[PDB]
Amino acid sequence: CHPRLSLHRPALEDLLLGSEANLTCTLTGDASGVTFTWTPSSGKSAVQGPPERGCYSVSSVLPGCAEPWNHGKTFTCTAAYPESKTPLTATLSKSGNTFRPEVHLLPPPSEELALNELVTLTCLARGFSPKDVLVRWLQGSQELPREKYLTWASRQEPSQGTTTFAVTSILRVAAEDWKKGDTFSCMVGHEALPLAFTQKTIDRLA
Amino acid sequence: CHPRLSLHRPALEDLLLGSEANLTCTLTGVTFTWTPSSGKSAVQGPPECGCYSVSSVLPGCAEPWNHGKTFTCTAAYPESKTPLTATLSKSGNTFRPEVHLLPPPSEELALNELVTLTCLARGFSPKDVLVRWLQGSQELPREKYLTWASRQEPSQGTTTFAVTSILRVAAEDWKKGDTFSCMVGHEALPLAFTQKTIDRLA
Amino acid sequence: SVLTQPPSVSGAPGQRVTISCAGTSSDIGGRTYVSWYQQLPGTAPKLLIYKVTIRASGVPDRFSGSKSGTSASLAITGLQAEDEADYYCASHRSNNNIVFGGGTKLTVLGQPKAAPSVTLFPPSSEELQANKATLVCLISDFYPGAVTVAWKADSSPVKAGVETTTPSKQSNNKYAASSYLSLTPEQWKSHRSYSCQVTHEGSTVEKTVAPTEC
Amino acid sequence: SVLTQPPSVSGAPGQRVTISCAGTSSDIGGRTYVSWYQQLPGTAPKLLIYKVTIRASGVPDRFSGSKSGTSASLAITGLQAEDEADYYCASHRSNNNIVFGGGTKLTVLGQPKAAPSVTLFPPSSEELQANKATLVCLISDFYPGAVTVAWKADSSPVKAGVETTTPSKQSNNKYAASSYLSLTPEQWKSHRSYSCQVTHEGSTVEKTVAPTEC
Amino acid sequence: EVQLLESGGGLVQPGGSLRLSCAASGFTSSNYLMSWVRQAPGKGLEWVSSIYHYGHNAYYADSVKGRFTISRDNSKNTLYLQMNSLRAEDTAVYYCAKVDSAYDFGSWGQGTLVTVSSASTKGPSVFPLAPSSKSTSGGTAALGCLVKDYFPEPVTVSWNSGALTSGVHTFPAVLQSSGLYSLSSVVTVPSSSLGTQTYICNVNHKPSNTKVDKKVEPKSCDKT
Amino acid sequence: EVQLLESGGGLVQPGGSLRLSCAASGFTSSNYLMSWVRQAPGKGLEWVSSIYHYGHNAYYADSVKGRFTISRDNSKNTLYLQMNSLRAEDTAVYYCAKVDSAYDFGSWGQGTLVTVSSASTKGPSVFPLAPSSKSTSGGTAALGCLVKDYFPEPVTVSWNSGALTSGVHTFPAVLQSSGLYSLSSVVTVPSSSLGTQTYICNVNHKPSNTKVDKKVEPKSCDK
Ligand SMILES: [Mg+2]
Ligand SMILES: [Mg+2]
Ligand SMILES: [Mg+2]
Repeated sequence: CHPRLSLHRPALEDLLLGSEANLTCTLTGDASGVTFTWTPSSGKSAVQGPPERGCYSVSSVLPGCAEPWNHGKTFTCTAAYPESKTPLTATLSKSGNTFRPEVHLLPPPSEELALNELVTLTCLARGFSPKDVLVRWLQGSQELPREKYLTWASRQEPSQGTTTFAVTSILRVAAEDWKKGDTFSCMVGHEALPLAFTQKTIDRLA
Repeated sequence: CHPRLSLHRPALEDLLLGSEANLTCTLTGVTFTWTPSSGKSAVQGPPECGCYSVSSVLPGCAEPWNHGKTFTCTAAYPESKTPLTATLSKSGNTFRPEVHLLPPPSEELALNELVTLTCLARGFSPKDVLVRWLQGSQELPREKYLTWASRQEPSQGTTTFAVTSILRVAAEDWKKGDTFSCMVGHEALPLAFTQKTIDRLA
Repeated sequence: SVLTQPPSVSGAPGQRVTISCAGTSSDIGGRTYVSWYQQLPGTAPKLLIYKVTIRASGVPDRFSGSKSGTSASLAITGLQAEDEADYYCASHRSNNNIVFGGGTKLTVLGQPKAAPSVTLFPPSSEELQANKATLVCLISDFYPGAVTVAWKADSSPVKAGVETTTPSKQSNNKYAASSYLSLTPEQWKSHRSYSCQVTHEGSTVEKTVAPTEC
Repeated sequence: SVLTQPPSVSGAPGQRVTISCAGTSSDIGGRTYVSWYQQLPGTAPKLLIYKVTIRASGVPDRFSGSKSGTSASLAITGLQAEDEADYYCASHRSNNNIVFGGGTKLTVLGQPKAAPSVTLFPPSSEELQANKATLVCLISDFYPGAVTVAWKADSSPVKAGVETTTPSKQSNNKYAASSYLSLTPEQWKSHRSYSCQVTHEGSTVEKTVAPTEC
Repeated sequence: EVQLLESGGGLVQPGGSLRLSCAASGFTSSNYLMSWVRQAPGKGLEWVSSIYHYGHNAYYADSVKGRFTISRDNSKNTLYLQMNSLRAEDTAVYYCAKVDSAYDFGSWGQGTLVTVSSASTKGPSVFPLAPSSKSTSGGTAALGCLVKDYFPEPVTVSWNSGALTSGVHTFPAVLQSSGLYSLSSVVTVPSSSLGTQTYICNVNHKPSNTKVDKKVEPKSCDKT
Repeated sequence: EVQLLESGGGLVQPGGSLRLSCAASGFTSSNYLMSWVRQAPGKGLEWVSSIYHYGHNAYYADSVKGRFTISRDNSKNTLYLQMNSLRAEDTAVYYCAKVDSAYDFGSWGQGTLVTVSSASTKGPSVFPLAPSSKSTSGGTAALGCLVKDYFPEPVTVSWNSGALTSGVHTFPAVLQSSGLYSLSSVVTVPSSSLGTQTYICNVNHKPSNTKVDKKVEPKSCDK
């Protein structure tokens, strides 16, 4: 089909921690006699990979893009491929019109509490302009592993005005633990937060 | 590309209303034949990755689907010599959804702008679920609320799914004491839908 | 239970009138799901007001609704004869019940007196051939809604076989009633005439039918 | 504020002893985030108990924790001289603080008298070459933790230029103390001997140094 | 336009059962809160049952709990009220109603009268009430129908299948000493038109499934 | 194994500022609730600051609010406490601690002593405390290092770069009338091995950047 090219942004995890972040480029839609070029960082070991699959695609990565990305500088990734004479162009920078997530941790409903088996904590992150968000959970000061909670994908909210996104996450915990007075937190990671993460902590006492 | 065939369920929307429902048969990659069709007139369309795709529907098969009868759709196509086969029936080991309508957080009420109502359907065995909202006795349009995709939840035991939905309303309407309802449509519900209704007075 | 409305309210033409609806914390109190209906005689109720204040399609702004705590009021200004009707308030209760008020009859004062139109029908050939006989006295377009019906055979009063309806409200605010004299064919034939006399506010309207005349 | 602990508890060997920790409804009351720390002298604190009841790894079952309303208590059975330490409770508080107790010094009674080991060093050649002179009297492995130090020049007592430490707890439950006598080189040289005398529970240990010996 | 047609009303013995239907059109009855509202003759409106949007989530007045059942067949787009263990105090007009945005009955049907009684169903005798022979050039003539000895209520009367309405007056029924009802329907028309114009009254007594048409001609003694 | 090394401690004048660092090893300090906890000499434990997982969401004791700032740097895996407008009451050993599951300090560093004082920093003079003359019997001999006239606390003494620990006793420092500390470290060793074995004390006074190695030989009158 019609050959297409797009750039993929760096990992929100890597950027929010403040460590080195990989910036990736891929070729969708022929043998890999391919040579990539990058604009903003000159002679910085732009690494390639094998041709992963239907029709093949060659992946190109570029390390240490964090400071320029967060500065807002624009990354161009021109890729030469044998099938054509002249190459394709793809542009990607850090998003504008940023909004901070509003984070709400909602207590378990009366219905579940009464049944006194498992009760459900609902984390709602809402009103944030770049779709990309991290959601993590604490019980006490212990971080729960990913496998112990369910997080939905960030989806666009209704508005005629500004384009915001919302995400939900659901942690199921023993009625016992909730009734002992244990704390439960959801931590929301986002580019627009001045302290990288926002934390909301709920207990039965409030 | 590899020749592959798959069946799709009937529209939950159609089945829960108690009306006629289309079972669809597609070759993602011609004439089809169906096992449970007893004079059911199958209908085809124009064939359109965009790499070799054809579709054929079978109407008025709501009764046998809900009975748990198995559907077979075999496709004779000119590329290969022998046909392909795909099996689909209504799912077993069903669990009814647990529905919860959670009130707006204290944070939003104080700001006296829009406030957020959160509907959680949880613990249901087939992924397929409808979520709809009332304000008062008025059903709100689809585009006035955000519903997430139905996702498998964690357990060592049984496979259950959860879905969330979020309706923004004026703090005014909430403080007038208006009712807000989330209605969850699901196959395992003996009354087709489950309704939960909330206001400032609870 | 039932929301408490006044069983009756009265008003002069062109005046402002109000109909109260006393409810509770579970219904009218801390909610806005109060509606008002108009019921004309022999017709289904019609929504006037919903959401306390909001006026249904076609309903003139003469009609207005309000709420204060656990009671609502329908208010009618420029009061007119054609506003004579039964008015019901309703509210959503916490049960997921819809609770109606007891209803209020709205009367409009100083409407002019109208004399009854009287039509007397003798027994049909068809009825006489079935060995029955009914005189039908039809009384319409009278105000106020009170009449006495006296029947006569020749000059002699008859009371036996008389069935008279209580007057009932017409579409035009005046009243209708009917009276029936059951006779045998033999009784019908063997008197010179029968009369239906309708007295309305001290004025009698007499209609007469004979078996012999046409 | 500070969670309220007794400044000290004491016990006989093999005894069960308890240390109480009185908090508020914002910390120990309603939650289970109460921790216990052992601090031996010199060393950093070590977690014994967390989550009210749970021993840290290595901690023997002799140590146990409990909660009742707004106060928690550590409990030690089979009390040993090894257990002599400061004990701090801590708790999470509603304001996202971690609040410590005042701390409790635990004493084990009936430990035997141990006589001080006294080592006396004369001024080094290196110090004398810098026009300075210090006699170092090192006192260790005594119990209980009380000594008096008297200094002598020949048979004459000396009080000037004496700096003695308060006795401090060693890792083995006995006590250490040092005493320093500042002299000038000229003072050191022009005396037949200097003595450090350590009196412990009415028994004196004397060490003597002379400028004209090894 | 939104339209609601109630049917099934009639006589039913005390303790008996009866199913009312409500044919909806110009809207989908599934997509709304739908209710039954009843009104005993002379007395007030009483909400009976509701069924919420799409599903079978129903609510009932405590006067009716355990006895009545609200249902909704989406393929016919009709609402139902199943009524069991019926009593004298269930005698009423039963309306179905579409609820709009605010628990407000925005659309009503014409109603169906359920009569709970030990008495027997009797169909009416229809007789023509013939117009006067009076010439009266330019004047009007009264003619009608006599709907005699029926039970229970109601009887409806149209003229020329609802084509004739100006001058039509159908009177409330008399309850006679026998326990049977009689009514009359009269129409005022021009005297000059009596020999030429055909006047047919169309009597429906649904409880007895009696549909009678009666032509009302002038008298055999009459010359135009 | 989890390890925390505090550094930055020393003398600071009242109103002055100091920065403490805390290097984490065998765990990622970002993935946990990390805290500073302080203890004034002779007195009790006081929680100072917490920084929650991943983000820069910090909490502070009211005794420290508007002055101290807890920082984290994930590239170095180190925790910081920026301390401003310092007072006599802030004199303490500052511990960094890793919180486990239940707001419990599971792993502690060795601690760093901040001294808030108008006084001046003075480096120690190290002198050998030579062993006794009798260097041939079944019995032992005491030798040591005198660490003389330093300020502020603390001084650490090791023998043979930590290799020698058996019979080592470093005495708590005397505070003298001059306001300067002195301490002594003594080691008991076999008498027979006095001429053969090398004994070197390694004196560190971090506040004055004074590191001294002093070899402790037998006396010139010894045979
Ligand atoms: Mg079936
Ligand atoms: Mg007579
Ligand atoms: Mg002297």
